[PDB]
Amino acid sequence: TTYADFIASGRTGRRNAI
Amino acid sequence: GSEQESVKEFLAKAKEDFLKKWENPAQNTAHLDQFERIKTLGTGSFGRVMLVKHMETGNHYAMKILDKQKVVKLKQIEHTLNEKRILQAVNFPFLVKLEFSFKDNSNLYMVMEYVPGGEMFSHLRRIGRFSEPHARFYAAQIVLTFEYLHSLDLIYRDLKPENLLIDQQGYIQVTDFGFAKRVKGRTWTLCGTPEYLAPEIILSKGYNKAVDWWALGVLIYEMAAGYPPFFADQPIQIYEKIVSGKVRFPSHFSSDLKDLLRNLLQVDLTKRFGNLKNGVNDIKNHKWFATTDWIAIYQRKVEAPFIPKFKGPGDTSNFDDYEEEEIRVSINEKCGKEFSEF
Ligand SMILES: c1nc(N2CCC3(CCCCN3)CC2)c2nc[nH]c2n1
Repeated sequence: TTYADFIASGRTGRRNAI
Repeated sequence: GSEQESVKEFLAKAKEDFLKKWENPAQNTAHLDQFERIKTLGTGSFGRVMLVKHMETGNHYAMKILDKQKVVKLKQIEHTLNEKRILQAVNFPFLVKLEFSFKDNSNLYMVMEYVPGGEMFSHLRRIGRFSEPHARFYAAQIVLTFEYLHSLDLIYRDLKPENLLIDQQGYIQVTDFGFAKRVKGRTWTLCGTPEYLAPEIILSKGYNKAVDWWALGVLIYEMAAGYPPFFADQPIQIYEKIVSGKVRFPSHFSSDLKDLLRNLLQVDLTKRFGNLKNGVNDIKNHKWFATTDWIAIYQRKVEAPFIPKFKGPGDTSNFDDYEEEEIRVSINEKCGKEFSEF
């Protein structure tokens, strides 16, 4: 599922600006 | 009568108030020794945001600390001057209030209202996703905030759940004006957060306020799905997804939600909602917002879908824990000329 793909990704934490 | 004429009248008066402060900014309204530092609430490229207690009043505030030397190394001088100049001049129910600002030999300081409910990001990740009416309640507040900011020729440029705090009444308080800019023409700075960038930013074109409307589309999608519309492990892969011209919606998204999101996450600027002849009204009058009472939202009359837990004054339980570094103030003034107007 897309949710499982998101949860396993390296970008579920707090995101910094460029 | 016509809500649009009341809106025009309201915005005309708000502009008058804004311009006076924009032209004559408040400066040096407190000193570091007036505050007792309690705990770090968050960190940035230039320093921590700390929960502080104003000793003369016993009031709690959030104090943003920016190391002048780090701002200079990151070429963020002008952006830092925009941030404080803009935040001291604005006034809207969903914008965090700047109470004091000052600087010393080492740092710049922005003392703002303390919003104890924590970041929407924290609640969104833990819960998983927000139901459509829950997401709509938050979305309505950003729509109004953007209508206000854009009327002042301001572009916000960093919309994301990390930048939205939940107050004791369950309403939003927007923080982080580090990339906000007052600009009438087009602008070109590559800034924002990867998942939220409009295609025109990635493609190095001159852009405008329509980038905040694209970012609103990303926020609504994220709140309602629990994940962003364009995600990957690295920023380059995110950009490839954004520019492709393809978005997939979860099956639980209502027909009205998808329609609104196709008009917000629209590559074509002559077609993107918020960017047309009818301006913000194309969003306000969309079917997904039919149950939204815009005035009741601005007046904070609507019962919030979620009220954060509040242990008492100075409680930080809605925030993550952080490594604590003691503040150092050099005996020599750093970057005096660069931050003269702060
Ligand atoms: C509570 N917390 C704040 N923090 C600053 C922004 C923050 C930290 C940096 C990333 C974005 N979120 C969260 C903590 C405040 N900034 C202003 N008022 C605040 N009240």
